[PDB]
Amino acid sequence: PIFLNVLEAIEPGVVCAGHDNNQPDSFAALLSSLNELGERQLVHVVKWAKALPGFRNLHVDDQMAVIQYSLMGLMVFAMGWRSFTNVNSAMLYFAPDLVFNEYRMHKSRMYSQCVRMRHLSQEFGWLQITPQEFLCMKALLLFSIIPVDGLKNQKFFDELRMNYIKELDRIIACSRRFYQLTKLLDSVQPIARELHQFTFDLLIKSHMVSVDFPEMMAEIISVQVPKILSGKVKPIYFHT
Ligand SMILES: C[C@](O)(CS(=O)(=O)c1ccc(F)cc1)C(=O)Nc1ccc(C#N)c(C(F)(F)F)c1
Repeated sequence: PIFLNVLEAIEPGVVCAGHDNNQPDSFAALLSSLNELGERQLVHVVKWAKALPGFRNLHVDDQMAVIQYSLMGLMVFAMGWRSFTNVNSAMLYFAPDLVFNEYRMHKSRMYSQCVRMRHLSQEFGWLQITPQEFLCMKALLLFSIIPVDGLKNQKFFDELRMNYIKELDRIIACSRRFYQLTKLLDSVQPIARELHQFTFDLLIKSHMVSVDFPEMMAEIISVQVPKILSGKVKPIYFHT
């Protein structure tokens, strides 16, 4: 199992947010730590992605664009999984120092999005998703959102996507399963778009609510995320 060996080997380790758990859950505090956490996870997602089989086949500009467009979905999917295996989806395990209970979910003003994510997290139990299926599905999420007008070398992207779908189909090797797993993958995207909308809004009013964005995250939110929210960049859904 060469392919699964590689996915297992490259899987990021623990990322902490740096959150002060002695201060009171304030909107500004929770969100400033979520933004810092997003930057810390991006650093790891970049190194992960670049070690993936075949990823370096993509044009270099397309490499970074694909990582940026898919970052939210990747983080959501992985956090659903951490939640499942750590706390059985009782709470959202964003990081070991940033675990959300209902109260946090309300205080962050992301309650509706958090309930979806915990629902996704519960799915990993309701479907009995294996670690190996989780890893294949996560690698496919990286190849699941692109500009409607295509990437710079779109044939190379299509080839990669095709092969990652095949690897997922093998690991399954039943048609029920593939249907379920592709439906679960599709369910990530509406959640990512809700988070994207929330994040962009927060950046625009960030001065007046006293939330800090790291530079890298501010640049992505102002350059890349609007392309998604304006419909230039859209997810690849399996269904509908
Ligand atoms: C609100 C925000 O802080 C915005 S952000 O992280 O700056 C961000 C900005 C741009 C993106 F394309 C994705 C994420 C955020 O979504 N953070 C965040 C951090 C960690 C994790 C995890 N795990 C998640 C979530 F995906 F799980 F929601 C979300």
